[PDB]
Amino acid sequence: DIVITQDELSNPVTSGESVSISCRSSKSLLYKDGKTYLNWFLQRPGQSPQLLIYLMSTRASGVSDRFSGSGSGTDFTLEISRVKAEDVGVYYCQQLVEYPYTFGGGTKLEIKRADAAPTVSIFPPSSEQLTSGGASVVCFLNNFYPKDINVKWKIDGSERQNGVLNSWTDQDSKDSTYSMSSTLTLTKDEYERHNSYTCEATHKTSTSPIVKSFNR
Amino acid sequence: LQQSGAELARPGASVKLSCKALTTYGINWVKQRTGQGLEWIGEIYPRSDYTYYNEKFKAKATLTADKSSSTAYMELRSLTSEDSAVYFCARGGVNSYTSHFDYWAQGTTLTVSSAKTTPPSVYPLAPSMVTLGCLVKGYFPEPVTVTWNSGSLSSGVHTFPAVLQSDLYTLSSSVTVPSSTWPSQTVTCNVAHPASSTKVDKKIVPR
Repeated sequence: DIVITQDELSNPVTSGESVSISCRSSKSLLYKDGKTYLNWFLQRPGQSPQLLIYLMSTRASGVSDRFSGSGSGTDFTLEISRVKAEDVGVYYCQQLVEYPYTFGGGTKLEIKRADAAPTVSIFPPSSEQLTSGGASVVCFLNNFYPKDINVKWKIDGSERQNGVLNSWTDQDSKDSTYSMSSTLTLTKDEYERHNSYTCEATHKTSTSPIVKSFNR
Repeated sequence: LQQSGAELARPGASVKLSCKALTTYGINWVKQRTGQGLEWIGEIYPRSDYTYYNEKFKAKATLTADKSSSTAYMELRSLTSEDSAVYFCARGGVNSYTSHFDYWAQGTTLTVSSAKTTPPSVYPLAPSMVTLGCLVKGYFPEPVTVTWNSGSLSSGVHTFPAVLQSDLYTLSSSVTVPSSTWPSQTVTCNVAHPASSTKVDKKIVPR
């Protein structure tokens, strides 16, 4: 099987600069018809891959003329002119010269933008959830940049790590920000034994942690 | 290309996925595990009844096509936890004469598990801009689809990847609207869970 190897980018990349994504093969992708059987795709979160380039250098219908393919034999580049916020996602190369067809491992692209403080919102357990013996305290940390962020929970002033689950988005293709959910899940029994619930975000945009709280 | 809906299957069972579009072009099937890359399963060119398999999938996958309904099928047999993935179909080209892998369907989420289907519990998250949300807890399997006001509220939405805790998934979705517009202009989350044939709408009202 032909092995395909991609290199990572020096992330984050700078808007308006050219970006080169590297793809290398363990065997020549040149076929006897004089064409080189290499494709390039972009995959966005929750979506299928989109074809950018086929046969090493042909741009697909509907793709920005900022995207071009180059290379020869075992060494290939996807060239992005004037990189834009909408170019964030994961770029794949693929060989089709020999069975089985094989893909590279993907190259994620992230873009630098202006620093942006998170919008922090805390929500106590709903009346509805408390009836089933569960108590989830939800905190959103939305539209921040850079992605570096630390979230802490406090119950009556003491830090709580057990029962915390975090989830976050990839960089937004429109505003170039990140967002995160932090959920502290307690039993109703433990929730009703404490009063103060705090979610605290440490981000470079504020000297002090950004804190939202409520009292049961 | 359009694919069939999400599937739950037992270990050892078979499933048959569909891909609706085949006179000139072929159909490729591709596997992707959550947070991992792409693996080619096989191709069929229904015009010439030609199929070719990745040797890795030879004993796992059978590709067929109904030319009349321009539908391609992939049957996966002897299912295991390692077959849990998103499966895509994409168009297959002809040498230098066409594009290749140029139209991909949305994918089908296949989960292989002994665990029972469980619909989501949807809980409202209420307090110049206001943030609301919905907590989607205790469902199995993936996926869920979350919209706000049946898709008419799409700016200012964040829907987070699910996490798996004690064999059940949980995710949350937030929406941010101008403060003067809530509760005067209603905000409702809609949570569709294909595997349980269930959709739940929760209107967000002040606590």
